[PDB]
Amino acid sequence: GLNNLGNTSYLNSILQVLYFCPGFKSGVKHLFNIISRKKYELICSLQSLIISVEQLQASFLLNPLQHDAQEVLQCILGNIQETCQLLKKGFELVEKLFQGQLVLRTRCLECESLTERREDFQDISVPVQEDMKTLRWAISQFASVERIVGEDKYFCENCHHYTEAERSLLFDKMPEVITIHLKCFAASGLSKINTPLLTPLKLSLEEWSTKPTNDSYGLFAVVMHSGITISSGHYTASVKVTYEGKWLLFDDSEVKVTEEKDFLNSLSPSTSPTSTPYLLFYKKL
Amino acid sequence: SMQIFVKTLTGKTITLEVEPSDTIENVKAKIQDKEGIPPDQQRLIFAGKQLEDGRTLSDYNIQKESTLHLVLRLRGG
Amino acid sequence: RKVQVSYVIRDEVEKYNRNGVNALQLDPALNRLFTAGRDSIIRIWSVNQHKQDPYIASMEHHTDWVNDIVLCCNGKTLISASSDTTVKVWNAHKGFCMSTLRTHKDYVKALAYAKDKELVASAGLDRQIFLWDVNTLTALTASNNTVTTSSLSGNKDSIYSLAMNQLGTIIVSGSTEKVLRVWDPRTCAKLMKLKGHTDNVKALLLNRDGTQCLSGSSDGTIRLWSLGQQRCIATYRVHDEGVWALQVNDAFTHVYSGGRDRKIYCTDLRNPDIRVLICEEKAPVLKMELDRSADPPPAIWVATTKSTVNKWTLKGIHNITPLCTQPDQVIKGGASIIQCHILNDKRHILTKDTNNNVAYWDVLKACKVEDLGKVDFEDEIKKRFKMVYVPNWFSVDLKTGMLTITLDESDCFAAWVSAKDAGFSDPKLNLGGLLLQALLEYWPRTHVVQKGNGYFQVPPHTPVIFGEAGGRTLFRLLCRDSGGETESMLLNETVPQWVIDITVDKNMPKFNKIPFYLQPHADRLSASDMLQVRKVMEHVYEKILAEEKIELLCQDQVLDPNMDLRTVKHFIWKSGGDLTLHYRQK
Amino acid sequence: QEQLLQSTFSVHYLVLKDMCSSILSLAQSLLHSLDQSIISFGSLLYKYAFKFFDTYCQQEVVGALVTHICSGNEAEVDTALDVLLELVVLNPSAMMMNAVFVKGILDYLDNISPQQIRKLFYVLSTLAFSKQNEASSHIQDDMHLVIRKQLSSTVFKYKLIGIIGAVTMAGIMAADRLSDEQCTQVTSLLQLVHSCSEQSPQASALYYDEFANLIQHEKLDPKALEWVGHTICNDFQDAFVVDSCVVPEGDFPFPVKALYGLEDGIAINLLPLLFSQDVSPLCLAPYFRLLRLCVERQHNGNLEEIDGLLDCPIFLTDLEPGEKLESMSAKERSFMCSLIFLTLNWFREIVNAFCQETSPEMKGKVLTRLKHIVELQIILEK
Ligand SMILES: Cc1cnc(-c2ccccc2C(C)C)nc1NCc1ccc(-n2ccnn2)cc1
Ligand SMILES: [Zn+2]
Repeated sequence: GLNNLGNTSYLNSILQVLYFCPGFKSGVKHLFNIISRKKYELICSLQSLIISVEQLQASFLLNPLQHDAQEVLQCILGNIQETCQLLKKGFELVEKLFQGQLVLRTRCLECESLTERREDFQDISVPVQEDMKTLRWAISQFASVERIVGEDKYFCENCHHYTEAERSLLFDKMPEVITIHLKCFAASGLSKINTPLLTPLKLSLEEWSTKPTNDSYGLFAVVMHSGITISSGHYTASVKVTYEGKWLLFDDSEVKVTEEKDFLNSLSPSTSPTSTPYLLFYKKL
Repeated sequence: SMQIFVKTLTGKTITLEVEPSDTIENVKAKIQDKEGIPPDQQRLIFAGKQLEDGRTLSDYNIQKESTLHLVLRLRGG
Repeated sequence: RKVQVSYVIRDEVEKYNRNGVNALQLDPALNRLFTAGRDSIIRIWSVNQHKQDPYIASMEHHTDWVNDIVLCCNGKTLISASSDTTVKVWNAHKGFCMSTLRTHKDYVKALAYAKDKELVASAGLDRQIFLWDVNTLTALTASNNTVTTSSLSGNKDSIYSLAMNQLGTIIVSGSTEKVLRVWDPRTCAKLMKLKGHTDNVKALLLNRDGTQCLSGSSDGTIRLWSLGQQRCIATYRVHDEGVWALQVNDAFTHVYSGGRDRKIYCTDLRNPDIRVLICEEKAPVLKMELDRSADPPPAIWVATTKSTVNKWTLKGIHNITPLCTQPDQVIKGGASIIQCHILNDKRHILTKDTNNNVAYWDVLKACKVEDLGKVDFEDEIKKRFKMVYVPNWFSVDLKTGMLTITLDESDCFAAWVSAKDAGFSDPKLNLGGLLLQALLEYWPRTHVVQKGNGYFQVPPHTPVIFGEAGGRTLFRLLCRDSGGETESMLLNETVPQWVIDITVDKNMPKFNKIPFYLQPHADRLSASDMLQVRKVMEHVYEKILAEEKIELLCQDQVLDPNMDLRTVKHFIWKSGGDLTLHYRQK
Repeated sequence: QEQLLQSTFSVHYLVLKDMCSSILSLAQSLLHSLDQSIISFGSLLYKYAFKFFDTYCQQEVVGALVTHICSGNEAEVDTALDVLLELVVLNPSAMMMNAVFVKGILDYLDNISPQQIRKLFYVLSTLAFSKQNEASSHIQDDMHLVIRKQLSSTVFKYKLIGIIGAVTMAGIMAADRLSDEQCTQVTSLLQLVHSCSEQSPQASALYYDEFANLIQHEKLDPKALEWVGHTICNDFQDAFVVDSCVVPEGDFPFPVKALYGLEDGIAINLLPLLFSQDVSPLCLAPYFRLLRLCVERQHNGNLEEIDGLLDCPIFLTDLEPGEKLESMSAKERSFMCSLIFLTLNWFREIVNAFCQETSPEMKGKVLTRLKHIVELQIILEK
């Protein structure tokens, strides 16, 4: 009777991850109560689904088109944010959980003058192949110093000229949840890169931080995509319970529990997994 | 009028010359000229928000040295 | 690529630099100084103190920043490198360009010279280093214009500095690799890869025998290298900020350095403890030139980002408080246009320069209208505000510190303006078409005889430049030189079709239309952009004297009858849909 | 002729390689003709271009074939599918790199006949399971995902396509040349189709037909045949076969009796199921064909397990018209006509099952069943 779950596996994977995000359902019920006595449907529908899963999870413990997954998560978090800002006119669930701040630094190679931009971010989009690699290499391709030359020269306002420049990104403010959007797709013509990175269970972002910080991050949810093309496929999610310490493999209508070591080996690019990781979620320790 | 940055699929940064009045379809046409990716396949993320078709760069407060992020859709279901 | 037409609004003679100076060359025989300016002009100066006007000549053939110049062949030949991706050979005694080398694909930044072999190397941002023989280049003719190119290879990033020794047996390259690569120019073979710098290198030196190398980098350190041992034998941390210029004496024992920190030092190489602060400049130091007439050098010439070139005496270095406070000799410089605003008529520009003077310019006539002085630039923009909209038809770049106006096929003819709105006494006029005919007025191919567009004339000395969009300069000439024999053949080859249609074929560009549907205030129509409201008023009058009985409104605002729909759509409409006008009885 | 064409490509593929697009344009045009001789030559011009040219001209060959299948002409589609199957067999390695373009045909199944859908799933499945390298594992699981969502699609047309493809793939996975993990994968897929086709009777009938035709015309693994026999024999017995000791009960407006028996016994529960439709009885014949083929393969042509279904009675009413044909209502006559067809179809499939026996008393039972078919068919005319 639950063969229709697979038709919305993009939304199911996002909801499965959001369910186990520390404090997400704690914050949603707080907003639901506020909207309850105010008398918006997205918060109410979210609470009903969270209650429904709680009934299902308790029973499990006691009596044993096609859409992008990241895009759906973007719409859900964006709509939650707008409702929170409307409640202003607590209410910072999206800002505290998923929203951080980047400092983008440009250095002209002629005058050596520094210019900076401040931009918010909810996820970190990193490449998976250059054009065996690890996640640190991907963030280095994202945040380390890159030189823009040739057809991509920087226009310096100090020199009033097109000059070569160095661009570097730094993490100023860190959210509780770090989302890694993996560009497991390339262009010539669009194709899917089936070779994943070496995903680590521990992530330290001090290498690209404005200040030296001892805050480490631990992986707790992976959203994978199965298919040989980017136009269609299937989404699965593997979350971590914090049964605690085991990974839940949500596959349409079935749930599988595995050890942390077993799941890590399944993520190895050497074995050539069929499920290509697409979103990595890290929580602050 | 102003120059913005786009981080492409490989993480390499390119530059675009845009007006504050350009629509999102104009930026995507410029990105296709430099990257060869069809505009209907392009997703542009600025400051954690996806740029919606029909709006302009001034709607999103996109200024000089602002960085967009280019991704595609990994459809599933 | 698509060919663009650009021109510079300037005076016939630009005596002083209008931007910074990138390179310096000193001629000891004639006592002449060469300055490679950021305004794309090389100038010759007399370093004699008797002359109250040191200006001699201007060497104007480049179209972008001139990055390096070397004086070779006993001061008879000058080799120049520039941001327009060209290397050019000059007659330094007369001051005209003889030939242009187009082997580079990006900005050319560095030039190396070997006096004994008369060998010159050119390196740039395309990671290419090319070797040239000056005598072969100087002996080039129109018939014999072929040269065999010998290029060094192995550099994985853009070169910012280059060096050769006197004997022409060692060449060193500095780049953003943070390492130094050494070749043998005779055999074009790699020798070594010096490492230790942690940033880009912009200054390189070598001794006569070519076994010791001096390098300065953006990390703020000067490193002395030994080519025999392939190692850094000494490191000097003298400047607070990056090091951009280096100079050494004939004994190769004292190094003169300057950079972004604006301070110039004389450091003893055998022991770095003896450090003398020569001066503190008013701008970051780009290049320095030593006066090698006597030992020790009496003075040093300094080029900065400012348009002024100063000489500082070195009397008493070997005999913190700076050694000098005021420069001995000063070469005056002009002002650079740093800010630009195009007025609503798309014909006049207000500019602000480095002296805070505000000037009023006429793009169509390619001349300055009036000087305003130290007036507030933003207030002057509001003071000259007009209630009119003209489509954009030109682009402005201030890379050389001067007004360069660029005309591209996409929007060159997008601005149609009635003669009454302009200052010409109403026939309907295209500003882009009129300007192109004035720029190519002297071209015989445009004569059918009448000369030009018949309304205005750009100054005859206006430099007209043809180039590819984001590419190379196809052809450069003055406005008055189009009638020459050699220029006419070059114009036939380079002038693109979209300019031929208007200047030669005398065709008329398109007439753009806006569709607007009238609705009675409580039927789609398309017309010319310069159609006045009065014409729409009278059209309704026949549908139902016309001005007095009918009033038109848009977005709940009354419309000026003398105003046109182009202005209406841009200013009052404030919407993404088709223009809507409402007709109501007065 | 083919040998002349084969010799041309074999010894002069150096010169021909520089103009593969010219050859392919000629080949594509030749396939649009109406003569089999010209059509066969154009197919060979595709096959030889794929074999003797480089990687780029090979992708053009596959891309040209994909356009032929998505064209609309019946003859063009079947011929291009024949070339695709040939290219997979000769060069599976080169076709594994072109699987993305071959998979793209699944988006245009609306203009493809069910016969060509089965062939398209055959070339896709035989390509995915041709090798066991890591490249094949990606398409193997990708084909599984496409079918798992056609089976679960809301459209009935796509659900039937999923049944065809899943049975087609299961035949190639279970094809005898198989480890336990391979045997449980084909078992898992079959359970998925059986579960997804339970709701609709016509969709269920298609599953029984497709899976029976697979067993009859293909040789599967011995272990795979073991599981299918046990589940089909048990389910069919629990679905239709009932004990004759228990008399029928219900509100039937006609007397219910055991009819057409031969010579403590089992009987076919048919009339109550059809009246309850006012396992579906409409799938009684295709399901029994599946059961019979399963028992034959397990026991190597032996049918001692299902010997009781030949002589078992059938729960039927007094189907002889007792001068009440005019008085019969419109609903009753429609139910009466459907009653005859299902009983006739059941009798016809029994004759199919036991027509290969040798026992003299067995043959007389088959003859009696054949006589019943003739008698029932005459009664159907009334
Ligand atoms: C079959 C299934 C598929 N999706 C989800 C699900 C989960 C989170 C959020 C949203 C969803 C759905 C509604 C999209 N839940 C499922 N089943 C319930 C369940 C829950 C928890 C466990 N579990 C084991 C150990 N700790 N908790 C085991 C079973
Ligand atoms: Zn700069």
